[PDB]
Amino acid sequence: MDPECAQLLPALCAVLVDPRQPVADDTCLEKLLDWFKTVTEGESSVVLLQEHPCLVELLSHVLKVQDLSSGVLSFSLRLAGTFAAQENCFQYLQQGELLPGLFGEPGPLGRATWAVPTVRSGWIQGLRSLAQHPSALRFLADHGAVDTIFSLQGDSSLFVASAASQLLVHVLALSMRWPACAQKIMDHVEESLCSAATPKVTQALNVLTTTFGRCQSPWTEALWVRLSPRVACLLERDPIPAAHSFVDLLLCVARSPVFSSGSLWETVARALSCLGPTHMGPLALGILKLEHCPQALRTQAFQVLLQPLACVLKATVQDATTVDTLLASKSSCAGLLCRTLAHLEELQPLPQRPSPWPQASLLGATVTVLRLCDGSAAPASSVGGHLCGTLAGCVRVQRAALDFLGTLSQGTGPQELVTQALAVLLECLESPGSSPTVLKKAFQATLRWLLSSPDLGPLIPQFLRELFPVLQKRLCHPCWEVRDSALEFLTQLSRHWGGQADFRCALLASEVPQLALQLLQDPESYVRASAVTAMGQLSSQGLHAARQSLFLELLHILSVDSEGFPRRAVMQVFTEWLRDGHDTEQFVATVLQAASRDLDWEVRAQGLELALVFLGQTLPLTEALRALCHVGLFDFAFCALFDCDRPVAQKSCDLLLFLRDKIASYSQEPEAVLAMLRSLDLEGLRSTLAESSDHVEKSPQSLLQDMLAT
Amino acid sequence: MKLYCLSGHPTLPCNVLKFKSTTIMLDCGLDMTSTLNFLPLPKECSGHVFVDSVPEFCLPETELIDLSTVDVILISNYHCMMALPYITEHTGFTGTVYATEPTVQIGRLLMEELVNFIERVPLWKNKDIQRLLPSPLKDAVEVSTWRRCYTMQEVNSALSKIQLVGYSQKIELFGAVQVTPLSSGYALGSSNWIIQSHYEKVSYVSGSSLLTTHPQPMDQASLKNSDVLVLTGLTQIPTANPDGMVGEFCSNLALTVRNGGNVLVPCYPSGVIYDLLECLYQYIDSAGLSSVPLYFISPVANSSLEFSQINKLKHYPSIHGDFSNDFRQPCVVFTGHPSLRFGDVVHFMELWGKSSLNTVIFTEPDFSYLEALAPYQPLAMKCIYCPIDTRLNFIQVSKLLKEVQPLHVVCPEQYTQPPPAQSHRMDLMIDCQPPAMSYRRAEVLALPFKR
Amino acid sequence: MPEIRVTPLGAGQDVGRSCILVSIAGKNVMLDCGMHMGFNDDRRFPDFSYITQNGRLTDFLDCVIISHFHLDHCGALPYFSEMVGYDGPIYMTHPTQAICPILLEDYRKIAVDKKGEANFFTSQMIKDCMKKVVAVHLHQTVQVDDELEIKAYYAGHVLGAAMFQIKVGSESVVYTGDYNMTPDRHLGAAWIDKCRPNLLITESTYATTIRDSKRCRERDFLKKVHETVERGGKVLIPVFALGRAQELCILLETFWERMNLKVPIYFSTGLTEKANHYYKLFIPWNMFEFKHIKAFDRAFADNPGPMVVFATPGMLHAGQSLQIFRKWAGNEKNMVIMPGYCVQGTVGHKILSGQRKLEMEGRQVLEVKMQVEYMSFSAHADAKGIMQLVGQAEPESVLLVHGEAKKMEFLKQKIEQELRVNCYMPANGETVTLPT
Amino acid sequence: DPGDDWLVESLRLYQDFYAFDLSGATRVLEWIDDKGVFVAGYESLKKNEILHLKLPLRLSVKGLFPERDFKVRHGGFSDRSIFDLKHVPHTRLLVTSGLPGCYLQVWQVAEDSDVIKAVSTIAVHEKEESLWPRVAVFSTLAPGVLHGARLRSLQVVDLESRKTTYTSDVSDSEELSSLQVLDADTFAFCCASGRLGLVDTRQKWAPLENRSPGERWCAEVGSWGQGPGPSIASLGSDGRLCLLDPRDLCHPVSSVQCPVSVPSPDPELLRVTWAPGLKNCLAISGFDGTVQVYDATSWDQVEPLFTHRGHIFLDMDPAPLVTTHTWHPCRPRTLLSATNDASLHVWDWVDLC
Ligand SMILES: [Zn+2]
Repeated sequence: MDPECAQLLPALCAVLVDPRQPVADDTCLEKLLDWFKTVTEGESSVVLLQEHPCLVELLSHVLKVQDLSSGVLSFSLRLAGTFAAQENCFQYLQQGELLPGLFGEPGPLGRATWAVPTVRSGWIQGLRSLAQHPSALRFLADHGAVDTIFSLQGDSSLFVASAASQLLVHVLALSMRWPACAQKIMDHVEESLCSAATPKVTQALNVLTTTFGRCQSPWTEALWVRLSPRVACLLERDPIPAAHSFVDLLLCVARSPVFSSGSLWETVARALSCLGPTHMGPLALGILKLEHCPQALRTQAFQVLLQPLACVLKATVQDATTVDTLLASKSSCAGLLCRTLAHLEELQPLPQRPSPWPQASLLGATVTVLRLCDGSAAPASSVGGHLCGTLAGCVRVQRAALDFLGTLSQGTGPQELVTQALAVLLECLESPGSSPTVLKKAFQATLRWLLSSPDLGPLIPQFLRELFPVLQKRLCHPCWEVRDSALEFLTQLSRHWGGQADFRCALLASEVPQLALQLLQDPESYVRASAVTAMGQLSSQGLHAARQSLFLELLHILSVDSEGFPRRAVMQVFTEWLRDGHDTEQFVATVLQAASRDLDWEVRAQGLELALVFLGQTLPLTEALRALCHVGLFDFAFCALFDCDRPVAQKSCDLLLFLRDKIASYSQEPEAVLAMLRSLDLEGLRSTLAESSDHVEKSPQSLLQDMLAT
Repeated sequence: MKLYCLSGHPTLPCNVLKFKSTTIMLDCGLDMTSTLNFLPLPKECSGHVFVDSVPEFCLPETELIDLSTVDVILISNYHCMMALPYITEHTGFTGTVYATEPTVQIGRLLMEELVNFIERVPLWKNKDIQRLLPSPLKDAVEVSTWRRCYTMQEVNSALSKIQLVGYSQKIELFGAVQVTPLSSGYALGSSNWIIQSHYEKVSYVSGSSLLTTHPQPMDQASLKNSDVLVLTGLTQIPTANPDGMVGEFCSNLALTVRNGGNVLVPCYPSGVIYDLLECLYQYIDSAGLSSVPLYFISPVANSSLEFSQINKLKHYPSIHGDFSNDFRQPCVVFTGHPSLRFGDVVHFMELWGKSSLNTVIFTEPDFSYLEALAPYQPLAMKCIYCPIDTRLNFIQVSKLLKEVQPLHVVCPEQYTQPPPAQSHRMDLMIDCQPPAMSYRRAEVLALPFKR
Repeated sequence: MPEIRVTPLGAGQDVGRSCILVSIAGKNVMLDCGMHMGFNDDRRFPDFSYITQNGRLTDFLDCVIISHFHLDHCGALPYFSEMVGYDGPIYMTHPTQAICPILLEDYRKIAVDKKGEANFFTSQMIKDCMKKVVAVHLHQTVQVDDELEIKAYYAGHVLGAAMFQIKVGSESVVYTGDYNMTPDRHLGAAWIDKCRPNLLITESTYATTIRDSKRCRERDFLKKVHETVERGGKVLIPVFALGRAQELCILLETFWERMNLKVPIYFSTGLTEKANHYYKLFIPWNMFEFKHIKAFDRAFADNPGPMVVFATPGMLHAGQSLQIFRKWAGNEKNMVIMPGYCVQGTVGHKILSGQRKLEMEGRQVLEVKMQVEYMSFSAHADAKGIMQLVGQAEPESVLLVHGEAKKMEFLKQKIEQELRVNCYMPANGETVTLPT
Repeated sequence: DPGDDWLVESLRLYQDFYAFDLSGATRVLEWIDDKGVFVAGYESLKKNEILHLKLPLRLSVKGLFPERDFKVRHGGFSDRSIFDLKHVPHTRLLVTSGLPGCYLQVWQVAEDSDVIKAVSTIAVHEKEESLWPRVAVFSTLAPGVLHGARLRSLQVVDLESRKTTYTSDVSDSEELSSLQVLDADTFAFCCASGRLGLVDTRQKWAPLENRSPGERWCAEVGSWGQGPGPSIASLGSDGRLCLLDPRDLCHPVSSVQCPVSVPSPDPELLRVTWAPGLKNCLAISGFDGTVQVYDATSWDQVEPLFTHRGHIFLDMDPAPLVTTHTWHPCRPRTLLSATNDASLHVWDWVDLC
């Protein structure tokens, strides 16, 4: 432990069990148990009870006071658990009938505390904490606890039920490395898999899911050989047994070449054929994400994945349960299409996706569903018309389709596809009736589609001169979300295509720069910040609407502004301009003068970074230091050093270190200021500052002092 | 029992229900769209035949049923009363007309604005001469029963006879035929109606809404138990969401203003302008755009804003006067009659209609902007379409049909079939169970649910 | 056919966290995604593993709903929206949407000081999580997913709280955040018409406490502050960025005007003028700009003379207040006043119970002689409030999360024997099911 | 708004001040001990929730506690409007009474829950139920209920075996207005006309009474076991208070008029108490939204040493009167006052002299 908590442990053991004290805390008890684990995980445990033989008194009180509090029983139980995890201690804690008592009827199992979930959770967590060596298996088998776990694995506290199932899995994985314990467990499991209720089969399938896939010994192989009949016969009840832990079990069994030694794939095919149009999707995607599979199976998987988009592309001018679901209602159709598009989106960036991989048909289906959602489709049957109806003005389908059509952008192909995609995206950008989330997604998609084409080509400048009016109408939307989205889109564009003739022509031709420049005074702070960054970027390229009278504007926002976001965005812009090599002495002087009095912890940091960039640009060292002192870095440095925040002092220590390195390598006279920079122990300083801000308050000594103070 | 349909326009109906004895009239409506055929009030307009004369207004059918023997004339909202003078004067009608308070106030405002725009400002209707006249002059219909603009005396004489009715009150007649109005959230004081009797209860919806709740919301509950539900006034555009179109309005306005031009907005002096201005104030405070003067120019502005109560918007009576003193540039001028057939908006257009920094912005779902703008081309002013129709779409119609589910339903012709343009969107129709019945102009309908 | 299910995650006698997963006929909804300070690893955020055992959350859920802006009802939003993955709507109110980034940025500073960023967001994730937020107006009724219609209300207790109603036609739930019924002199009180919902998921933090009216609280605050000022010796109030600071500022202004004092009152980061906008929102929910409340700096925080000081690292976490209170420690005249619940693991929770001999960096040691005071200005409803609200709503059932588990032994019996309507009390995970 | 002005006056006047707003109007107070207090609504048409409430942690300090408010310790329901209550020493048993009900309920305090069970009833020959009897416990080796509505009904019975041990058996038909257990050998009372009386138990009924030569006189005896010092206070509905001596009760000692703003409307809401921590300090209450405190020895119409008026400003409407007040046995100068408008204040006052 330590030579300090010894003086406190008996006081704590006395104040914990006292009945008249205030009910002990919860944060304190959990951090106390964390410290107890940190102690009795690196060393023995019997020495800790021969050196401070007072905790055993508490563990005895647990079954003597008969009136403890529901919330300290849990602490003592988990403490017994984390202690009784070594053989010598697992027996040194039984001399007096304590552990059989602690968990048996002589414990909280027999009182009127088996109704508050904290005690159940503490009991299960303690049991799991001790059960690691075979003596624990002897106890868990003979005295009888496993039936208690079978009783708890039906409870109404998902924490308790899940912890109990994990405990069953851990007991089995300990035992079988068929003995009686694992035999009883598997018998109960295979019995439960035969019931006609949801909770029984759900918990059984969860035990199996956690068993397989987690441990890969050959006995699991024979276990699956034995258990496959029941799983394979589950697929005959009309309300399939919860149909989700089933899919998870299949998909977790499948990802092991060990179980390729041939009755699984038949079950997977039967599942893909029978499961409902809500779990068939996840199973199909989990199969398609698998390296090894019979190609007929992956074929059927991709087919039952693509089914809805194919049915959509069928009945629009350009198979029973899918069309039934699409025509069922609005919720079913929206959920099905959203799930299918999300699946296809996840399936793509993997290299194990099917070859070939349709790029044109998929793009056409996405554009058709996006038009349907907009309202500019062209039906070709009754189902097409009713689908255009049930998708008119949906938002989840539009978000999903926009994200998909944004993901189909690194697939290189003919120009027809890029033209189709940009056409539909521009028709979605200019549409009264586009929620702000749809517009943000569509800006991202448009950007990713523009930047992924084969000096700007024969088709782009027309699109840029078609776009910029829409980007201009969006810079005034009555929702700061869309203003910010359009400003950051302009920034991304003008950063990727800054030095191109056609883009600069089409930009300076239109009226985007002066709108961005007027946006520096919009009320909401986020729009101001984004406009500041966009103007900094558009400036560093030379696309104004001299830059001097822009500077002052930004400088003003740094000097007197209510919020903080514009200030740190301005400081970022200034650091950018200076790192760019883009009159400098007074620049740095006024920027440090405007940053040395800001009440943020980010602006001072960016100012220190700017000082670092300028220092790098400085280092004839006499003129260099003369400039570095006329700017006034000494005041900023030595005043931010002894600060009240950790990051600022840390960055200042970094800067002082850098400076001392350079100046001592080169060596008023720099000698005296070097002696000054040496005067303070920057090494011990950075050691102190590189700490966590609770190196004095998290210390378990302070935790104990706290818990005994009350 | 019997039903005559003396007009066909969807938003501006005229429905004559005929009981055993009582003969109730519903929503005396004026169809100003015919007025789109003439010239402005400062030939082959871009190749279309236009009858350059005094603007005219299509009166509904009258010859079908003697207009004196009608008994009572209800009113749903101000949009369905601009034809009241003719019906209450030119034929000798004698019964009473019930309405609500803000309905008659706003109808007063609009009638006064129209008579001002016709009074301040000081040959092709033949059978064969039209059937040989170029299109779309021949595209008109029933060019015989038209009438010239009414006079202020008729306006006041008609306002004499209108009796105010509070919300959800009840009224009786000769026979035990109660009638009762229920608010419908459309405007400041809309009213659907119920005509109950001994054994033949009837409801009548007309242009309701389920959006912003600051008016008295629709009472979709009190309409249950109905037996024959006449229905009118659905949305005029098939597919749009008023919030999207308000976003479009504000976005185009701010794009044009920030550029260095002026913005023109045709609109009624009262009506949509409340929604427009509330959302535009929200925008001004949201997107930081300010330091622009919102001139509102209508000879009935003062009472309009004073009633909107019961310093950005600067309201004037006309242009000649205080305007040439405060008229800055840029500006946002809400003005004009929306049909662009008469008013100061003609002056504003002819002044601004040559540059390309300015912009007109239509917002009226009734007047189709294409033909309404055609007599002005060539036009270098960027025109825009932005309908704002907060009426019932078809989804809400199906939902409320479910939530009420009367025996039958009676609707116009254009509601049991998709719009003529979009026939593939086969959701836009009254899919009610059982399927509903329909009519058209001069159709004598009879649902003999005599039991 | 359907059943309303309610599953607490994290919450339930663990008032720190908060998350309630409602499951109406075919729609899942999550209310009040919350954090938990004190810990230093992934234990803080809730256990999102009992939701993700399906398709991604974007398909499972329909809409998150954040009651108010406290770091225990919205703290784990950027972690739930970016890392775990959820691309959907998050219905807030306006002031909550305007305040949340600041609080989340402050806690980011705190957790970056403590080196606690194993799974922790960054300012870009907070931005990408605020972009999804879709604000609602009070009594405005929005229509999610074409069949799940939600509508806010007014509760109080903070500038921006609410009480949401979720309607799916035949059923409906009413979630009540930290509400309030006594019309105190800051915000107001709640309101709801008799929707007779199928449930009412209230809180039971103060169910068995009779709380004093705020008059005596403010009186004792003013008494302590004034008595320590007139004597000579400075007061120190550690406060987060938003929350208490604005209200204590308004109170001190209104009292020092009434009594014509001169001593300076400082608040470091002066963005309360921006507060104009959402103080504008108080008319939905110039007009007052300060004469004595100046700005701050490290320069004259040490010269003598009576003084009040508002610093902003939190509950005496690392940062400004730690250094200030470090310099002001050895003086019996000064005092510190904590307007909040200091959680374990900070100097505030070491002083606020016993210990008066701190330990500075290294082997160093700090003494404490200044007075220490704890003043709870939080405004939750209580027994009277809970019962009045339940009566004012006429609910067909009641559920009690965000509260302990023994006080229910009388609260539930009272509710039942008073309304003859059933009441429930799930624990941290117990699904509560009920048929329509 | 006068509220802030009264608050700045209080800033100088009081020392501590807590203003709780109870659920229902209470008119009964009695400490189980110095850790909590009992209350009980008195409304007629609805149930009444007897509550046991934990005192604020701040008041009983001897650190700086987080909370400063009542916590509900134990709840219980009833159908009769409780008008009196007590506590048996060392037990968890409350004898109660109220209108209606011709039987003194006896409640047992639960241990492992926050409920309160009714466990016994005490049956009485009470035919006239429009006058409710007084109740009291004894601090004896055997818990002795002593109670009654009339002098003939004043009886001593034990707890368990229902064995009526003692009774006056006098002939009078008088309905007294005050009763008090003083010690295990004698007690006292006062009639509804001013007829005080110190009565004994180890002998037959031995009425040592000062005679009153219809404004009700509520009375209370001062400190027992002190020696000299007149220690019997009694106040009428006219503002006439009177102090008499224990050892010579016939001769009055200090009979004066407290300068009350108005003769009390109902003498049933009048009360007087002594200061169990100080000497000769006595408190009066029950005439208006105020409560008054005086010292006695400085009189041999006087000024009120302290006046509390909190219930008039924080809550103008029909007169909210203090329906009951109560001292604290440990803190020298703290009072607890309950108002008919569902409020309860606990306040100390500055040691001005
Ligand atoms: Zn809160």
